[PDB]
Amino acid sequence: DIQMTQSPSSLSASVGDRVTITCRASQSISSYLNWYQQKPGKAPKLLIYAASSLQSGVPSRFSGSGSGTDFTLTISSLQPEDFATYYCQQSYSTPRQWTFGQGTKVEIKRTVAAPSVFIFPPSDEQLKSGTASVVCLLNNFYPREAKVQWKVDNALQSGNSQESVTEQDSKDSTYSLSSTLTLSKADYEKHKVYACEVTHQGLSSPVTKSFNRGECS
Amino acid sequence: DIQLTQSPSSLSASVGDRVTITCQASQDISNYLNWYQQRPGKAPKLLIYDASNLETGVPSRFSGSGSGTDFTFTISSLQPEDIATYYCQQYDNPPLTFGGGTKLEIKRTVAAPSVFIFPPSDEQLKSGTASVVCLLNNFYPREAKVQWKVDNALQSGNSQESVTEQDSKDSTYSLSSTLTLSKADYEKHKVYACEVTHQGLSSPVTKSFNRGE
Amino acid sequence: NLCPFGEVFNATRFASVYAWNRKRISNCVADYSVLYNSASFSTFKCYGVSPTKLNDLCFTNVYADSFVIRGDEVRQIAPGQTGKIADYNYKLPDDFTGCVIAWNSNNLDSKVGGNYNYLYRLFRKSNLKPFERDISTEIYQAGSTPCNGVEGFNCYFPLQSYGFQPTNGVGYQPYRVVVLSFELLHAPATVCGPKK
Amino acid sequence: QVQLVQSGAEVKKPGASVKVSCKASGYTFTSYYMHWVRQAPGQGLEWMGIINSSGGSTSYAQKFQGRVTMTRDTSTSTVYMELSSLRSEDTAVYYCARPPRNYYDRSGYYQRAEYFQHWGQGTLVTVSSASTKGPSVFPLAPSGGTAALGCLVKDYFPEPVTVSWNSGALTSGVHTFPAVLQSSGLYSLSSVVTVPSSSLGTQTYICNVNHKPSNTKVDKRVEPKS
Amino acid sequence: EVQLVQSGAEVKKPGESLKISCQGSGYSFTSYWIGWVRQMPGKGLEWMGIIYPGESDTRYSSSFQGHVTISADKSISTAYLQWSSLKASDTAMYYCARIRGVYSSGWIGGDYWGQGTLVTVSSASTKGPSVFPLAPSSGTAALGCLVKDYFPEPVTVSWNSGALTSGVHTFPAVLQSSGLYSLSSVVTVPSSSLGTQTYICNVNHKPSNTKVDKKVEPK
Ligand SMILES: *[C@@H]1O[C@H](CO[C@@H]2O[C@@H](C)[C@@H](O)[C@@H](O)[C@@H]2O)[C@@H](O[C@@H]2O[C@H](CO)[C@@H](O[C@@H]3O[C@H](CO)[C@@H](O)[C@H](O)[C@@H]3O)[C@H](O)[C@H]2NC(C)=O)[C@H](O)[C@H]1NC(C)=O
Repeated sequence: DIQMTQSPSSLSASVGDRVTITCRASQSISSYLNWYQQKPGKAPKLLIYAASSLQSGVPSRFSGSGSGTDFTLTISSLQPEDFATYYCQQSYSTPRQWTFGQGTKVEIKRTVAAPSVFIFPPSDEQLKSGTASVVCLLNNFYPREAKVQWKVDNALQSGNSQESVTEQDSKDSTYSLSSTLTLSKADYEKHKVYACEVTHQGLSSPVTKSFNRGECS
Repeated sequence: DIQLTQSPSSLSASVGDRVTITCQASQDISNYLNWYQQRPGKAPKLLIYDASNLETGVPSRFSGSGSGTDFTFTISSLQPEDIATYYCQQYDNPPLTFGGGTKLEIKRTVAAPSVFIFPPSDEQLKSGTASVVCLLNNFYPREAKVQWKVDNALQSGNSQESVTEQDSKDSTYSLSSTLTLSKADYEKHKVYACEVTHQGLSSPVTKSFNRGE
Repeated sequence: NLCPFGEVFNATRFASVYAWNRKRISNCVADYSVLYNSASFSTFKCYGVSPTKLNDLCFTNVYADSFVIRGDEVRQIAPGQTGKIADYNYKLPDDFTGCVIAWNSNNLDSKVGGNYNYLYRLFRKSNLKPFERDISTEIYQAGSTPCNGVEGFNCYFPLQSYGFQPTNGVGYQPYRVVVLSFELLHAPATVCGPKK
Repeated sequence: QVQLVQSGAEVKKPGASVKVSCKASGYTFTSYYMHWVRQAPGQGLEWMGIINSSGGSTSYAQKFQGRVTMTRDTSTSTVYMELSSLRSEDTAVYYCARPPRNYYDRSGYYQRAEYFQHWGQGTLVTVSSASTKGPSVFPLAPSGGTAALGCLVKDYFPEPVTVSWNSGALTSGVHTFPAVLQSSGLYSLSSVVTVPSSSLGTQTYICNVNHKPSNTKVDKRVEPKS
Repeated sequence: EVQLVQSGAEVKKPGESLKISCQGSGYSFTSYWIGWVRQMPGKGLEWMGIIYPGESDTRYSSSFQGHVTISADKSISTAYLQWSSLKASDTAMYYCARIRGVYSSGWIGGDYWGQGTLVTVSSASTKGPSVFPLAPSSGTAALGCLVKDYFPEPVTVSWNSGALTSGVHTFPAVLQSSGLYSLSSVVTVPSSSLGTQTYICNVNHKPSNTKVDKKVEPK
């Protein structure tokens, strides 16, 4: 019944920048406003309560301000480990009505870094099972956008691979990515050359890693 | 000084009715306005203070409102015990002043009087004066007529009446009429009678005694 | 070292008024400006002292009594008052020197369906003396027949629950109350304002 | 348990002075102000002034300035009001009245709380040239129904008399009438009570009459005439 | 140090009951409100309700009242969240959180949080993963383990029983068109180390009580 809304929806900022995030309540909540930080795969962490009081152990670069319907979280001197989603939450009402904002995603901007590329054949153990997974790894790159193409005997693959991307690294702000090509064992044994071709802002031209089935790779 | 104009001067309402009384201040007095209830022969009793706050123990049918110059006191459902004169009082600035009062009366059903007559006592007769008393008990409405007769002659000029205020339980009145005669005149006549007329009686009621019987 | 008023005013749990809490405040510097500069209070009444002069005054000890009552009972927390709260739960003396401070706590202490954890004493054989506390739960003998520890006709459990629901009218909503007593004895002062 | 008990009615001549007392009990006397309010017969309420029970300082309504003095005695918890140069307009019931304590608000401003939570019973002062006269008390004798009996309290001055029945044990059915002023200039009243006629041969009925101006206390047994 | 420790991931069929728990340590359990927050996959946060242990006072968020029961057992400092009849709509991460307290006329947020309990409601059968080597080829070399075909989430992966953390990337799991999850965990290491250093990935899928170690050797 008290709606909490946050702005912006996401932002990217360099190490040492100042991050400014705002939160609005649909009616006055006085000072009863909390800010949380949630890092990928972790529980929320309380940063600020009572709109401007710092929770114990939280670094002094985090500060909050505002009152009534409008509040601001400021992160001075942004650090690489500060990437997270930040949430506001009003605690003015009864617990029955406590509400959160929808979160603001903070990403760290850094210089372009090209991926290192690795290709992995299916293991003999998996081949026993009737399926072959071929894995291509792009390691420690920035920015997140990357194009990975699978070629099998120089024919482009479509619809038989899936990607996963890590969250931004805590110290150097890079990403890693895996692409996994799934083939039947019969189709895998039908072809010779397996290649993944990577294009990325940090590379002058695409990088291709490949192996030949049945050869030392 | 601050003048408080209280209205109405009196009103009559039925048990269970809503009663509304007002107080207007001659200047802005914020909410510094109290309401008292004064029952007959008692000190005033505080019911509402600072315009709208009930004093301890006051029934929730009482309330007050207003701020500035126009104040209201309400009884949501009038009860027999609420018969009284009500007063407002300001304390925004001295001298503290009071409104002129509002007398609250209860309309109820007709009740005929019960009539009793009392001869003079032997102790009084020793004194040369004889008082004969006629009591009209627990009647409504207030209007009643008492006529004294001595040996059937109608009396005038030798009697006085007193009427109670409305009773706080049954909302009725009572009345006493006292006939005063010299002992000599009292002893010269035999039959003493008080004849009562009232809205609840279809015929006059007479109570009488014979001296010395 | 500052007197710990926050531990009283910002306590998570307040006492039921019949079991009102007292905290003794001693040997500390009291900054009362955290109170009298606050807009958070609905009642703030000081007897025998002006709160804006407190930061320049010294007392032997300060006591902070606290509890919850309904809004229409805050008026009973004053010298000379009567009612179930003043008579049977918490009684100030006529010569009280101190402040009575209260604030609406509807969003802390009421809930849909009712919060019944706050109690008050409804019956007692005699009125409390000033600053007396009665936490007994003996059955109240309201008549001639002894109760022998069992409830029934004219034999009542003496405590009743408030039922705080947030849609209550404000007179029936919960108020947190703090009473500050400023004690002056023929003894050294231990609680002084910052200006003293 | 707050009680304010005032002195008895008095008659005083025009030009004389009167002093009324208000004895306080059941609370710390010096913690509270006391006020005086008067009421002329059949009229409204009039504030006279205020006294500090601890230090004795006063403030009077302008119309009484120079005629009224209020004083207090702390060792007897008593407040007094003296009114001098009496005139007929001063005939009135005088009340003492106690408000709660004043206080300071959060901003440091003194706030008065002048609503009268406790009242004395009142003291009727009659300004008159006439003499004090005590009443005589005569029985009004009763003659499974309802019976009426009473007491006639005749020829007294000034008002008031009080009448109780069986020392206050009997209150139901009692009517004590307003006094009437007779041609003589003396007052008279009756008090009556209705009781079960079946009680007349068993319960005793006694009216207790007090006229404090004349120090008259009378207990009159009221029996069926025989 | 204040710590809240929650019970392990759960998988349940629709209509089954479920009770998860959260144990507080390092503070007076009866002195703080504690409660439960839901976070649905890829969504934000929602309070479900709170309880004050040992004082008979549970407060539910308006959309959760009647659908869950929150309780506590102060003698073991443990708070609970319970469903009588789960729906696939209840699949979420659940966090317990200590409420710091109150001030003036309102509340403070949660100052300490549990690590979260993943609850999966599904009719699908539980299945433990297969683990396959991602062998280093031939400066820097890369090797890893493919953890394929399990349900439900989660699996955890360590290297050399926790001793190797630098250079490790364990990817978020992917849902295959099969309905089964897969993930990979990779590590970059100096090429000169491949003859001599030992690399073992340790895989745990508690929902199936599956523990697998895989020694990853040059191909
Ligand atoms: C009860 O708690 C509130 C909230 O304070 C915060 O939460 C507590 C649980 C503790 O963790 C505190 O450390 C934390 O601050 C206290 O309210 C705060 O009071 C201070 C002092 O009056 C306020 O500071 C003032 O602000 C004005 C305007 O900026 C300045 O002019 C003053 O010089 C002073 O800095 C502060 O704004 C206020 N905070 C809020 C959110 O209201 C409160 O004092 C405390 N009660 C008691 C009796 O201690």
